[PDB]
Amino acid sequence: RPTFYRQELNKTIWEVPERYQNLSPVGSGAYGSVCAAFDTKTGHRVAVKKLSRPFQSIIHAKRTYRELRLLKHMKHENVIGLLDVFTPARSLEEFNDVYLVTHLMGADLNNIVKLTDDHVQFLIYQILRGLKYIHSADIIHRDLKPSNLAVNEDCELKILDFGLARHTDDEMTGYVATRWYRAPEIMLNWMHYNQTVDIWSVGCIMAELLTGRTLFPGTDHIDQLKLILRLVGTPGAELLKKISSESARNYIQSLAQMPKMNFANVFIGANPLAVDLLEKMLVLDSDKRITAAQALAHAYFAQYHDPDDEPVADPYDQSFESRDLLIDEWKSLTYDEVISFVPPP
Ligand SMILES: CN1C(=O)C[C@H](C(C)(C)C)N1O
Ligand SMILES: [Cl-]
Ligand SMILES: [Cl-]
Ligand SMILES: [Cl-]
Ligand SMILES: [Cl-]
Ligand SMILES: [Cl-]
Ligand SMILES: [Mg+2]
Repeated sequence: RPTFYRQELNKTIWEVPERYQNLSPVGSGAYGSVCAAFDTKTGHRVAVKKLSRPFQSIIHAKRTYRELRLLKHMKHENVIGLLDVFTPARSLEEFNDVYLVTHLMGADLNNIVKLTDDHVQFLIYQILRGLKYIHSADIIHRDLKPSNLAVNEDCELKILDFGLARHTDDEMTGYVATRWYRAPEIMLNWMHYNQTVDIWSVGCIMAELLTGRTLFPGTDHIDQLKLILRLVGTPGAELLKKISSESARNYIQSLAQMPKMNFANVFIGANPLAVDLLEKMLVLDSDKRITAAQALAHAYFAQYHDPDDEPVADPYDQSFESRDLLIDEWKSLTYDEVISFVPPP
């Protein structure tokens, strides 16, 4: 066990191993507080996150276990990895606090956008390489957007901030970036969704890198649907049958029919290969969208594609997701995963 020291950082007691020095507050959501620090053991600048109320309810206790399982599995150049996880507790009996350690990242894709064709190829290639890995483990990200994609000092892109099923009705309301990158089937609850929702989000991000403008900046759910159908066309009888929601189906049929627009006349002056890839990502019927593995082999990425250096994940057991347990059982499973952690090479 390392030695721990205590300090107060903005109304909060932080108890951390001596290796972590120069702690300074960076931010706080409602799921925890984050400090920047220097890790003297590795020489990395790191983000230390202290979870808030990790075991306060069955829903929260399971969310904590879900986030630690996910971060411990992800071992890929284009995905955030777990550098460390610790608790000052010496036993399960006194376990209350969980701290997660990851690489401090540089500029996100909002900061980058706010670019040549060569830069767009390079950045979308890395997102797709990381998504081929995530999807191979049957994980859906569910929240891809520019603020969840950042590059380090060497311009290596990493996917962060996986959807832990955490978004509130309020957070998705109105003129908000939290909704602009979502597939219509998840935005309006049309049907059981799958990993295809992440490729819709990649199409929206790629469009915004090419034009410097949000593709579907809707003022609310219905305004954003009208922007979407004006570009890709209203649904045919084949997709309407797959909308299992009867009243969602009824509303779509109230809209005047519109054809798919010419993407060369929308993305004026873009590489014709970029236009072709956008037409394959931005398809209303999710069964028909291009997959990450198929997109890596598209001619737009000829300069970067190497099928011997696009790895897949180890198998990932998510049987816990359908298990019903008490708060103290989720808390014991979480404690076991904290004490068994082995740091990267
Ligand atoms: C370090 N780095 C960035 O932050 C973006 C930049 C571009 C590929 C956009 C040029 N890359 O080199
Ligand atoms: Cl230490
Ligand atoms: Cl990492
Ligand atoms: Cl504790
Ligand atoms: Cl964003
Ligand atoms: Cl597993
Ligand atoms: Mg985020």
